[PDB]
Amino acid sequence: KTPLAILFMAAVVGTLVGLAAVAFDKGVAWLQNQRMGALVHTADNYPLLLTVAFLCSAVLAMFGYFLVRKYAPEAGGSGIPEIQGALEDQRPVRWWRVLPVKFFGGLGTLGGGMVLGRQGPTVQIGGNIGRMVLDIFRLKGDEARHTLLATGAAAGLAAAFNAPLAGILFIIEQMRPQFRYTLISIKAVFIGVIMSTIMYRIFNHEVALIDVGKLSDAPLNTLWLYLILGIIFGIFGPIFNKWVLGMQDLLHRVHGGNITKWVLMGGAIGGLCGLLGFVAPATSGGGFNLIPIATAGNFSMGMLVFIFVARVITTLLCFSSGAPGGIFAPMLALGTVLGTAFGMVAVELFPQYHLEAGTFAIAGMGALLAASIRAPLTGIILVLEMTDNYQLILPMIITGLGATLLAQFTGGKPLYSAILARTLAKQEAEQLARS
Amino acid sequence: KTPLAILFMAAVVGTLVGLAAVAFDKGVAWLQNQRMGALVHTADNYPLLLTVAFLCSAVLAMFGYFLVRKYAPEAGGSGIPEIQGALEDQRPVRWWRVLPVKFFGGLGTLGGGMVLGRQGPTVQIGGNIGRMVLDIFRLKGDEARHTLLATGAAAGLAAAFNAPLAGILFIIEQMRPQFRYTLISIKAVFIGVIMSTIMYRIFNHEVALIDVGKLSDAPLNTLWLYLILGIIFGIFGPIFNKWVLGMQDLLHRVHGGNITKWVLMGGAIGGLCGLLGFVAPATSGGGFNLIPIATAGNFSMGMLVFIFVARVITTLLCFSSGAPGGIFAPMLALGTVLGTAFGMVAVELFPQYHLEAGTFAIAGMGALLAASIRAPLTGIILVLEMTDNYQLILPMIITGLGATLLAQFTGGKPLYSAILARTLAKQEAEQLARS
Ligand SMILES: [Cl-]
Ligand SMILES: [Cl-]
Ligand SMILES: [Cl-]
Ligand SMILES: [Cl-]
Ligand SMILES: [Cl-]
Ligand SMILES: [Cl-]
Repeated sequence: KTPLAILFMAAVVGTLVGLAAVAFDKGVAWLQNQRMGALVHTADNYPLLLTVAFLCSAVLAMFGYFLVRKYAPEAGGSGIPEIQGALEDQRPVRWWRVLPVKFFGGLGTLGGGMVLGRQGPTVQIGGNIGRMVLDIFRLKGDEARHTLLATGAAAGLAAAFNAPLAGILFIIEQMRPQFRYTLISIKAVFIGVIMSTIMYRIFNHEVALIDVGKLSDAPLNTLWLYLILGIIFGIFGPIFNKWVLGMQDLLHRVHGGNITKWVLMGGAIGGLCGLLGFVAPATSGGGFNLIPIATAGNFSMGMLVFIFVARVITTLLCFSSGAPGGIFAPMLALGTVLGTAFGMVAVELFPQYHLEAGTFAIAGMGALLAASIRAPLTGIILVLEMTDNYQLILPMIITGLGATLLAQFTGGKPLYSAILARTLAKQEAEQLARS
Repeated sequence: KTPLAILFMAAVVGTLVGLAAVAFDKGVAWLQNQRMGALVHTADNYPLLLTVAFLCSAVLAMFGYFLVRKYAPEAGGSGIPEIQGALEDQRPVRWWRVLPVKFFGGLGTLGGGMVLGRQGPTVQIGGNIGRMVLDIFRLKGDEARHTLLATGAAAGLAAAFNAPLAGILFIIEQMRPQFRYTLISIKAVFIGVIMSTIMYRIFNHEVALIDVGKLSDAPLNTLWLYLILGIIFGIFGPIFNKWVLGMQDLLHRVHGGNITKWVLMGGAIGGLCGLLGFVAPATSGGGFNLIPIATAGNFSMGMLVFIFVARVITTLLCFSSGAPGGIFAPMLALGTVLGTAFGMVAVELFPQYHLEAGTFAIAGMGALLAASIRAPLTGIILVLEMTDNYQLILPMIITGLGATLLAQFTGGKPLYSAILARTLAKQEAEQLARS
């Protein structure tokens, strides 16, 4: 009866999520190209070019910050904490607000060149799309409601980075405590992921989404260095997480919850990233365009330290303000830069081992996700499906374990669970409306 | 306190399992080469060559069947149903019997050229190794006992086919209902898999374990054919499973549980496979040497039908008798042959689509595991780590879903769960010893 209705709806959800993820992607790419086109007007007067670049990114940012604070407060930030909450029945899915705001707000913020990524946006959009078709078709039952939320979210992740294996792992690993695993619920996840992936492939050439060439394999006597890399990320992960929650509390003292001040602060952050797009490209943007540049070895050791410091600052400023945008693609840039640096050192320390810094760059992306988000297998596979370097499978599991151990040992928690816990706590507290 | 003891013991288990898996592998390869060497004596008198080939495989088979029926009845068959049972507290782990019998019995049966594979042997050996070091070190606690069983089993699977990603998926997907997922229990699985994989790599060149070259990718307008392939395997999977349980009941009427008759029947089965090694190579052996031959397109359509029929017969005869040996590698051969046949038809039916039979061969391996064993993600990844054809990720998820749907719809169950259910049922029944 209703089990076959669920499996057919999953296919509908997967197709619609897929087209939304491609629209979001193509929309953000067009806006960035439109900005570079409107600045050809001031081709050889650099002062005025930087000034209108600033105001152009400030307006789009202010547009996004406005939509979130006015129509959908829960569309601020990543999206994953909110979906995670909804899979527990702890949070609503207001798709009539979150789909228009997250889409058109995320176009303004990522489109302006802010230090934000697509994962959280499209995963939340996918989940709301999943709830939308449930509410449109009037499917009744607690299983259907929960199941289509899950297939919508997985489909969002798979369509965003062309990563179907990762979209399934996002539900069976990262959302293990929330997800009610049944025979029908897991087939629906597969169907939604299959359909959303086909929609990506119709519009994009199937390739390495992060073209980093084909690196060398990792020899046996080399493998221990990936455990040391993992340990380093293990201690750094929980510190970074303390900084993104701290920076939410600190940036709140600026505006005090007031819409006008909040939007103006977003315009400054948005404007600044739009400026830094031009004067120092590697310090700004989501992170994708600089990962292959860094992994190839084009930066000096001193330059990698500068990008790392600058990026941690612009990453925290963008994400913690509560702009609609994810921290996934920023974190990949941070792990690439720190991993390449680690790689450079090891190359000079051990001339015997026949090493290459780029293998440690790719391990670094997996390591930072493992240490902060604490869903290792999902991050490791995500990075492999985007780089297509499947011979680094063992190195990355070793780095992921390193990161996972020391992150638990040094008192870290999963970033997304921590943010949801603060949202739930703050909501309980504001039942002082109840005296 | 005890959490750090568990993570250090996992490393010990992973190393020991790794060396046992390599020893088993190298032992089985040496015996097969020793048999081909002792038959050079009768190089140009073919009648006597086949006769001693028969008696040579019959003795080794009789040796294996003897060890199982005399010292460790639960070492007969795969191993996975028994481990699965132990993870539920429903079955004992008699490592003082199962390690010597499974190892030296599995050397005689797989070494004689019987239609049996290494997965079940090494997974059960790994689990017993995990319980052995728990009992040696006298670790107390229900968590430790359960956890090291799990890391031992995963490590066995990862070391047997050089498949670390698959060894983790074997516990988080295939053993989901049994496995008590905690922060410490999952890190221990990782550690055991890391260490066992290193032990494989020390003794074997890291390559494609099934060298099948680099096939073409799957174009978009082609993807629907993999769903039809999946559907076909979906209906065939539960039928095959009915035949392996049926063939256990039928082959039991031969000996009636009597040790003498049982061993003699094993010698006939063992002898026959040793003969068929020489007169018709593709009808016998575990399956690994004929998968690349079939995938390359060297067999005519008529020959693929003959191998399929012959193999289903020799696969059921070998496995269902209760010889120590797995059905995993046999099933891969069956899915390769049926998939190549399907591939050939589609190539001629659609000259427009620019297809290759070999893509459907690899999809077929995933499809038969999905339809019988019913752990799709684990099988699909296993096949990718052995063939190294990571561009067929989406085709295989589509075939796995096809297979998983129709196998549930047509009333199939997971092979391993079905065998364990019959073992538990038969044990309850023989408490008629209680009047
Ligand atoms: Cl957030
Ligand atoms: Cl993101
Ligand atoms: Cl995110
Ligand atoms: Cl069995
Ligand atoms: Cl096997
Ligand atoms: Cl098996």
